[PDB]
Amino acid sequence: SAPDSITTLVEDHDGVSVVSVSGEIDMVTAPALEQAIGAVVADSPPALVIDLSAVEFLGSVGLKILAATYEKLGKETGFGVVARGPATRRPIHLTGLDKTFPLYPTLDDALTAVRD
Repeated sequence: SAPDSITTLVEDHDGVSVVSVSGEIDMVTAPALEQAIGAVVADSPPALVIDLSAVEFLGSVGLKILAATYEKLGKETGFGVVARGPATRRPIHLTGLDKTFPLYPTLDDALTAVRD
């Protein structure tokens, strides 16, 4: 991963939109991530998973983006976040966001839950 660099991949998995992010989420890269997620949310998917498995640094603005995303989804829209390791899981846990929406250790786990 390069400094101030982000990759966002958006892919349909059998009706579930998966937004997969790599690199670092902070004030510099946040507008790119926000625009990507915003366009997915605007398409009203039946479910949305944000996969942060490949994110090496998750800053505060990234948490704000997760919470704002959840707050604007359809009332019946499935949602989950995938996070592995302390760089991503610790900020989510410290701020209580995993009490607001489901946090999963793998994409497979998230996809199973959103389809049940």
